[PDB]
Amino acid sequence: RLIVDEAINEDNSVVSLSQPKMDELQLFRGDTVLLKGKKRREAVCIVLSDDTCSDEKIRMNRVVRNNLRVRLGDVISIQPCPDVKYGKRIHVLPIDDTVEGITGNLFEVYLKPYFLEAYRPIRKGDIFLVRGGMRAVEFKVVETDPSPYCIVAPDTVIHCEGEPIKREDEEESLNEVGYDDIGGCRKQLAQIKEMVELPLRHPALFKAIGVKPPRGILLYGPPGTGKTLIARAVANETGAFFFLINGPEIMSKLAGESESNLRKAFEEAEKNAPAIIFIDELDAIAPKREKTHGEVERRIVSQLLTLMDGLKQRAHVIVMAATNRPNSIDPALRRFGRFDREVDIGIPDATGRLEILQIHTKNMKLADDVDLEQVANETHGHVGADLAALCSEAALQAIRKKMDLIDLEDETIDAEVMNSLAVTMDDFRWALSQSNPSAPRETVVEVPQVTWEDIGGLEDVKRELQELVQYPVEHPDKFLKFGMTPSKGVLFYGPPGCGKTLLAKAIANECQANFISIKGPELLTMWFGESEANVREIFDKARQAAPCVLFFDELDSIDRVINQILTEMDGMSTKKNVFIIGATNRPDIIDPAILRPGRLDQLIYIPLPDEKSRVAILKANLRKSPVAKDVDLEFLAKMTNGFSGADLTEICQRACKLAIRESIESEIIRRDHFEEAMRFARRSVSDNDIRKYEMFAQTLQ
Amino acid sequence: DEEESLNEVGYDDIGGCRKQLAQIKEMVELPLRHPALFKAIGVKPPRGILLYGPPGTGKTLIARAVANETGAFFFLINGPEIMSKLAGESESNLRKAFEEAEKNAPAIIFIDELDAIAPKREKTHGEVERRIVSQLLTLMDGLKQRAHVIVMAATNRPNSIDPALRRFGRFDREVDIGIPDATGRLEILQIHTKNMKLADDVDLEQVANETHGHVGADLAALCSEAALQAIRKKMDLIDLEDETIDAEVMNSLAVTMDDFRWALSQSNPSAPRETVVEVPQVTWEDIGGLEDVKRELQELVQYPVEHPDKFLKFGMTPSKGVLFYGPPGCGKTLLAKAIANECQAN
Ligand SMILES: Nc1ncnc2c1ncn2[C@@H]1O[C@H](COP(=O)(O)OP(=O)(O)O)[C@@H](O)[C@H]1O
Ligand SMILES: Nc1ncnc2c1ncn2[C@@H]1O[C@H](COP(=O)(O)OP(=O)(O)O)[C@@H](O)[C@H]1O
Repeated sequence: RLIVDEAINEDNSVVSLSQPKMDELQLFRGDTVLLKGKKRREAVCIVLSDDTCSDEKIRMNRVVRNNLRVRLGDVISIQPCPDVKYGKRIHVLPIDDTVEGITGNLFEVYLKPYFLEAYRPIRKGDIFLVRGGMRAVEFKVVETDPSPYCIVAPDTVIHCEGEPIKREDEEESLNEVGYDDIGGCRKQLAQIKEMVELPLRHPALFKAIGVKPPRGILLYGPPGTGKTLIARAVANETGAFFFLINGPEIMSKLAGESESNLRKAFEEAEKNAPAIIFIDELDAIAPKREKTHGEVERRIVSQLLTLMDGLKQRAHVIVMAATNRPNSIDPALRRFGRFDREVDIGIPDATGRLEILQIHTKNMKLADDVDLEQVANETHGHVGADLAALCSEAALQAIRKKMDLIDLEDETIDAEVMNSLAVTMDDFRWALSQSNPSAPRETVVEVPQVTWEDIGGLEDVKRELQELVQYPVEHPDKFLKFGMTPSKGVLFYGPPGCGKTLLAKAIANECQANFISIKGPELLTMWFGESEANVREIFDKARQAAPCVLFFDELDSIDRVINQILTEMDGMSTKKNVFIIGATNRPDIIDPAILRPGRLDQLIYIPLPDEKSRVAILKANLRKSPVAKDVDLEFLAKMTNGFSGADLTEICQRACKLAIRESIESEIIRRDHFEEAMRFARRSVSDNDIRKYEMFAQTLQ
Repeated sequence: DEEESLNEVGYDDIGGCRKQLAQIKEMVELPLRHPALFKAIGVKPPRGILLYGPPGTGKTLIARAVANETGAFFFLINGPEIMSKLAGESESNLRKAFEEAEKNAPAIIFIDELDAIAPKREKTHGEVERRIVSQLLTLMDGLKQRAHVIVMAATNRPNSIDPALRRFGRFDREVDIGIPDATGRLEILQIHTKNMKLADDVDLEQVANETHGHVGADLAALCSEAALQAIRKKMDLIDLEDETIDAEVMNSLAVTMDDFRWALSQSNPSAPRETVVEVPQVTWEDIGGLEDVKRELQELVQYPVEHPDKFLKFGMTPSKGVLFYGPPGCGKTLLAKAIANECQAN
């Protein structure tokens, strides 16, 4: 009686649970349980343990729900290992269309790396796959004769007789995309699953409910974000039929039968309830422009938005919506009932780029020379499709220097050569050496990681900042119980380049919320273009990125864009626990009419860092570039009167560059470079404006 | 009836793209020259390529050369004769122009002048250009990961190319044919003039120099009306026009330098004046002085591009923007030539 969730570990034969489930039916750490399935299907799976598992919510990969032909959330009774014996005389016959003209019987190439000596058990006639060698192949069990569950021994017969047999079609392959395949976006994909599975997993419960149906969700944002595979993956989860209704073949046909194309595209599967439809790139099919100087696109999108209402409170049609940018979509299309609610997939982050690079490389059989961490760092501002392209032609470069230089080209493939082949680090460098930044440089949402000064500011800036940015997220009602709302916004002002931008990143890292980094000039360049709809769009996608904080700087550089900021900030989503923080250096050229309470009005001064704070930011700086063992951190700050964080980064950048400069200059360490770092000529410090900053400080007093 | 064979062409007939020719060969030879190897490839294929740039750069010859190199079937789907039809059968023309070579795997298709057929503008009134770009977008995706057909796309300037046509997956990584330089112009005139038998008094190298910023089609026109200036002085003055065409007396005639100057009297600026990308020919010893700035720039252009493991020894991004401020005209632009030429940078 355990309920299926999704686990982190890729491997089969893994039960990951919390300890009451293993003490409740005398299970141990090293053991095997039987998996009860529908139509008396059985699967074998070895117990492990973990900590991040909801204890009643058992969590695995796709292989056990492909074995039992079950879905996410079913009930499974548990039978331990001593039902069956050791077993021998095994032989594997795989699927024919998994391979494609492949060399040999492949069990000597694949089944011997399958033996990780953990003795993974095998049910008779079950389904399991081993990845590796540039392409995944599933291994059906056909010609084994043990006792009908077989724990695999190294003494058992690696037998290479059988041909790969024809696929039997009650089961759908794991080459079709799954949830763990789309794992790089370990984020709000989980909650959109959590708000779409209910008519899917509970069809009759939604048949007998009077809930006005959630009948459509938008996945806008950057292209190449797997949205087609998002729909395919949720269809492969819940078993609903998927039909991809793409825009250009709809608009390609002549007038009249394009409507009939929409008719078959709607009710080819309304009788196949539940089912999923998908009308991706809605900018190409549904804009609201006079650029579309015609009427066939209007006749397409009209009655599309009203015969998506073919669910007459007894059907189970559901639509995923995908497009580039939501502002170009028609708003009467976006009107409620016709279309209700919105979410963004957005761009992946570098931390998510780590596991998208991990889970894309399950087949290519990487070597041990690479580390995969430094690969994901420089590719900030790239879509995961571009990373898939990157590792794709990395594999193509790796198979390009081999297999024809050796002149192994023939009509038959050589599986052993490409299985012995592996991708390596300079292959990834060569992949980086092509035109990968075609995914452009837009705004980015990211989970922060800087934590050197995550608890607030310097002195009582800490004690106001930490309460302002994480005491609402556990104590909302305590503020109303003692009288009034939390604050709306706080002001950052003082000397520039002191790490205040990184300080807001550490603030967002402390409260475990997202970070918004909008800067001055990219809003200033579209101030001429008059695209403030994009500005409130990025504000709203920050607002639906709850929890988060919105950090903006150089607000004095704009006064119209600031005026639409003051218009949009009236609907303050404090119950969403998002926050607005504003930064500047010159506080007087901006108007004083934005300083009233209930708005951006709290005016704590951000000081220039002290000598002990200079030692602290030096300690933050030396984590990226290591320091000499002979370092006196007060000696580096003994001549600093107003040296900001930018000045110290300017010192360390040029000192490390001079060290790396003279490290190569010998014919073919850094204490002397620290010595010339504090013993150089210039000490260009803007100390004239700290008097003006204190004039403003005691103007506020 | 049969004309001169388009298949029997030299593979070195293009010479003006020998900075990009190597990697376009290196990106196309795997599905083409290795088809039985490529049907076993589980990596997602190269499915798109885009060649923009200046017009008239032999992209037809590029597609013909790579097709005749790999021996695949070649078809050229040209835009005007497929947009000349009425709606409906022009769509069927596009469908049959996609599917005649699906049975001829592996193959190449050439759908040049995409600017004429797939624009990005609000001026696109009507439905016919929408119905042409649509199902082109989806019938390229009709490859079922077993066919080996592949798009070859030629255009001019990819801003006017539609961004949904420029969709990732719909198009892959893209390259530029660029413009040939004068050093490249030397071998393209060397390979073009194998038929005219130029006189030896010229040196054919300084001829390549003053035609900087020109296309090789204009080079072909330059040698063409140079040859006509060479042969205009005979074949009717002395009247060598016999009952046949006296090919021997005109093949005996040679083109020479004043014919090249008279061909230079025509519209050489009909080439589009475009910004040139090229590894320079002015080197480091051509500029002397300001030695502190010299080794500062020298390390700045050598060690970020050739020793990045030293920069990542600490772990540190190298600097990116250096500044030149001082008196104008001293050679700040001139030292850029040397500092790009020494470290083999474009
Ligand atoms: N979060 C993610 N996890 C895994 N793969 C991803 C992710 N985001 C994007 N991809 C990859 O990007 C590609 C998107 O292909 P494409 O059809 O062009 O875009 P979309 O499916 O978004 O319309 C897919 O092949 C998918 O593997
Ligand atoms: N860089 C170059 N090197 C050699 N020949 C060139 C070059 N650029 C242009 N040409 C010549 O110009 C002609 C271009 O003709 P064509 O391919 O029909 O037009 P387009 O290049 O617009 O497709 C070719 O015959 C080719 O010989």
